[PDB]
Amino acid sequence: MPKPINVRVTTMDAELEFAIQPNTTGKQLFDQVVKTVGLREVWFFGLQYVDSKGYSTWLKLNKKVTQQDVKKENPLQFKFRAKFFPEDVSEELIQEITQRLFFLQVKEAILNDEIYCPPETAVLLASYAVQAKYGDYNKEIHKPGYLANDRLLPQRVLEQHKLTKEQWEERIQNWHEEHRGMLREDSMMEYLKIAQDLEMYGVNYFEIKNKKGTELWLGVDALGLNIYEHDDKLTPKIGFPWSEIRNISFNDKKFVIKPIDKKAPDFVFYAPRLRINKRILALCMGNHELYMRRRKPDTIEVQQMKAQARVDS
Amino acid sequence: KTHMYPVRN
Amino acid sequence: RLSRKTHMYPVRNYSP
Repeated sequence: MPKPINVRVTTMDAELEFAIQPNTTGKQLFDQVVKTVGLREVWFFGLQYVDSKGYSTWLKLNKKVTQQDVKKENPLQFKFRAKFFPEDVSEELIQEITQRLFFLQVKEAILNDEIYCPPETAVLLASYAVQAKYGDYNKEIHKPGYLANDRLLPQRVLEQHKLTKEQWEERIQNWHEEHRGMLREDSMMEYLKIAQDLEMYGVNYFEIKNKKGTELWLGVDALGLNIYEHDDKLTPKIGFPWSEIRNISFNDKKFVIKPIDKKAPDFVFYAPRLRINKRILALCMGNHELYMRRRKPDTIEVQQMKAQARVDS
Repeated sequence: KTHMYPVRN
Repeated sequence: RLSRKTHMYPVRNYSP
């Protein structure tokens, strides 16, 4: 019996610590975690970690945890996070856990300015956040200032509008009162439905240059690829539905997307590093994989997760 | 070995 | 490695 290797896995609301044996694959580690939290819609997630060089990487299940440059410290830090997003929140997230985990992960991104958000929408989203955290507004329980310790708005709006904390509390609160009677799980889904319609939602961006040296954005996401101008990361200039894509490939830095119709030209671009061109392809394979999967008949496992969820409501 | 320490319900 | 090669993923299979 060799020396145990401790690992610290953490979800958006839980912290797990357990030892693994030297030859544990990422797959096995992933499962223990998933079984501990009672998650089943595992296809969206993955274990995130930093390697020696400090590059944030996704743990590979088919390889030993030990032999992936997992930065060395004790315990070994991993972040359980969603790698892929659903095409439709209300139709792919069944278990209430897969829901609060997405709810949390997306709100962190909205909050962190990672997913652009207009001020109206932010306020609105905040209202659904508080209703989920505090329940029904009650003039007795939530007196002036109940929303002072909370982080509710995306900095980019606080900067863009210098209202006071109280001023903001007033706008959010007004909306908090509108959700009188709503259920916790319903407030988070209510949040997600609104979020999922944002332009930068579930999009992975990468700085690229085309044949000339014009700076650009590549947006790998659930439905295909997209090319964005540098100034506008919202609306794409050239889209690429999985449907009209023959194959995608790359060499050192030159990346190429071949159309399924030979009439359309091949889109070419260049990535900074190899490590970043590898990640792009990886995302494609995963998103395209799920894209297909959700067009196939519901598997005889996903099949009744949905029925027990019609009982719990 | 196995799961020894988790914190969240 | 210390060199560069070609990686390719078919978004359209060979009709297996």
